[PDB]
Amino acid sequence: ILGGREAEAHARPYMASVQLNGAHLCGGVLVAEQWVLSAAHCLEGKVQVLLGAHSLSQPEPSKRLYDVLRAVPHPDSQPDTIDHDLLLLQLSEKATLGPAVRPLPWQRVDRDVAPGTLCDVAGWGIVNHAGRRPDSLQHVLLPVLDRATCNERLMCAESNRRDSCKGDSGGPLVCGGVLEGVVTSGSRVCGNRKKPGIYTRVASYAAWIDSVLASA
Ligand SMILES: NC(=O)n1cc(NC(=O)N2C[C@@H](N)C[C@H]2C(=O)Nc2cccc(OC(F)(F)F)c2)c2ccccc21
Repeated sequence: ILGGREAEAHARPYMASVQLNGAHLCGGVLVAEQWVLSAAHCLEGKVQVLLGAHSLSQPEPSKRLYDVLRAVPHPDSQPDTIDHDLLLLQLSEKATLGPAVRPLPWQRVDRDVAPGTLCDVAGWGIVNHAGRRPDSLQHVLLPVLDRATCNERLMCAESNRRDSCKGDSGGPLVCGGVLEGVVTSGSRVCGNRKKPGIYTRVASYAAWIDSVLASA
């Protein structure tokens, strides 16, 4: 997260760090007791998911690390596109739930967010162009763009200096308390106004998300 601030500790209890070789790789959103929604290029080795965290390195009682029983890339995802860029990760067991660890509801109605609406994106992504990695969860509020400016399964938000960036991929874009977007995982210039943030619209994939939650 560029131009954001440190989030309040555990105030976003759905936030997951998707980790490889014990290091934060991507963001995730807890969408059910046993499932974390991230993006597809995060999977691309041994995948783990950290729930209940604010600090990636410090002790916190609500911190739990989980292995992954199954990883489910969207089937139309390809390694060179940002199309269909979602990944469902099934935790080794049900998340121990509580005030720090709790699923966020997700948009099932396929209707765009109103342009100009400020939405919240959070991550342990880089916080400047030198690649500084934050120990603690960051976030920022961002204005959703009209589709004509962004130029149907994608949405854009303002990238004027405030932005999602590397290591925020797979994280949440949340509007009026509901998950609307997942940070795409493709390389892009960050914090340039003429090059908006891109996010996958979960409402577009409502049938696939239910199907995967339903084969459990
Ligand atoms: N949505 C975005 O703007 N973006 C989404 C991107 N994709 C990723 O971040 N990916 C895809 C895959 N390799 C996985 C991920 C990744 O690179 N994670 C990563 C790599 C090194 C360190 C790291 O931790 C920290 F962020 F630096 F804290 C995270 C990305 C990369 C560069 C610039 C922008 C980017």
